[PDB]
Amino acid sequence: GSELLLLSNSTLPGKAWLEHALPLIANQLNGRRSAVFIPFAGVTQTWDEYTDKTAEVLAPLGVNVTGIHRVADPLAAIEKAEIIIVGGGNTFQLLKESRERGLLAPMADRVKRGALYIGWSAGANLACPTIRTTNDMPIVDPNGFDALDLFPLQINPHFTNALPEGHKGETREQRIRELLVVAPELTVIGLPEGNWIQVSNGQAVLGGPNTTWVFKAGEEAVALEAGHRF
Amino acid sequence: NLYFQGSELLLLSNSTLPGKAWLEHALPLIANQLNGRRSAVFIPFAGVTQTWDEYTDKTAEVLAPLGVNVTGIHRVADPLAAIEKAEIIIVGGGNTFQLLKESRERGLLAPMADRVKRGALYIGWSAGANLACPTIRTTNDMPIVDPNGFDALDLFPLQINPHFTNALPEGHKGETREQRIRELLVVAPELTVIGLPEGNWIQVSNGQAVLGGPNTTWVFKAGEEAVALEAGHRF
Repeated sequence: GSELLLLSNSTLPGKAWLEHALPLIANQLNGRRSAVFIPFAGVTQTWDEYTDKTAEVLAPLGVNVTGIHRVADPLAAIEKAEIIIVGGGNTFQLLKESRERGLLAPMADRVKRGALYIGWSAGANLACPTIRTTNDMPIVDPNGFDALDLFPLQINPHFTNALPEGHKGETREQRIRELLVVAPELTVIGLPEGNWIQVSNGQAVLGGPNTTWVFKAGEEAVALEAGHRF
Repeated sequence: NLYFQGSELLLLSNSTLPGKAWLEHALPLIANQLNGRRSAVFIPFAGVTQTWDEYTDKTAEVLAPLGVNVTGIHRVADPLAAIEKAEIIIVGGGNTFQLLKESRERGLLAPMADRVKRGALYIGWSAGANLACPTIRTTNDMPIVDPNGFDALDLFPLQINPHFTNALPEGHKGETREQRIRELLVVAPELTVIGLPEGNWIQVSNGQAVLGGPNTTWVFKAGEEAVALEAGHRF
């Protein structure tokens, strides 16, 4: 019963920031206009800059964006929001700030009660039960890896198994397989750049032109393509 | 500009050079730093996909020709007494989060740090190099378990980013390594991050932390362009 748009990344090569997300958002808004933006993953730009940028790209869709860090009452802003938008950046800082401010549970409940959730990269991580499949660096301790638990599977965004020539460090699949040792019940979706999962009207729909990979404990990786229903 | 470092550390970026055997490039470094030491305790907890017995036996086998006797801390009767009596503490690669989680849960983190401060040789590669730093905030590993705190052994005062490379797959739009490091420098602007490439190491001996290995090392500090360093540099 939830409405989610989970993008692997913000920008296709040669396209504008979030350009490819606009028609997917447009199709899912279903009349919604009031959005709260969660900027906390952003580290190297200010949250005001991040919010203005998000407001700018969504304005032609009719969406009104409010940055949650600039309202007096963030709980009431989330409560009245029709759309919750969670930007990319560092996943640990995103989760840490969301938990410290007491926003994690209100965000999840607002989405469960009907609000549209849009997240890309780090914001796709946050929608999963935990952030255990992020690729980000642990620059801050989020005091727990549990996240919004809006999508039941673990998404690994920016998925690629390519490595630089001669690299001897862990491959992406090797890192995921280690997670499957410690948490053997999990399904990990290797969601490549360019792809997304859109949960709407009772269906979780894989989208994007690139091959998606599913990892489960003890099973060879499974290739999926756009149109798969989870 | 580090002051005198009183610990004996060997911090390897990685275990295996291309075309070489596991730890092959480390053997002359270990041998020449042993300084008469023979008794080693191996910390296997980073290993996920191999058993800690297998990991320990592999480590014991490869170091036995150096005269080093290896026991795995997970199978000794008394892990606190084993650390106290160890001449060498060896921390293997694997998942850094699990390594730190197990070390903390078992109450070994402080005894390991204290034994090294009191004279023991510390050898770590990859995850074991991360663990020697004040925190694991510069690991490249995936957070597969929560270690209940990112503070680590604090034996080496600077942050090591092992396996350092700024190269990315064709067309990739995700964060570059330097960008991930620059974000850490926003939240912790006092830090020095050493981009330690594969093949390289940091050896702390006779009071000096000396860079080793044939590849270029890059140092990142807040608001400063990356600095290129080569073998022989003293931190």
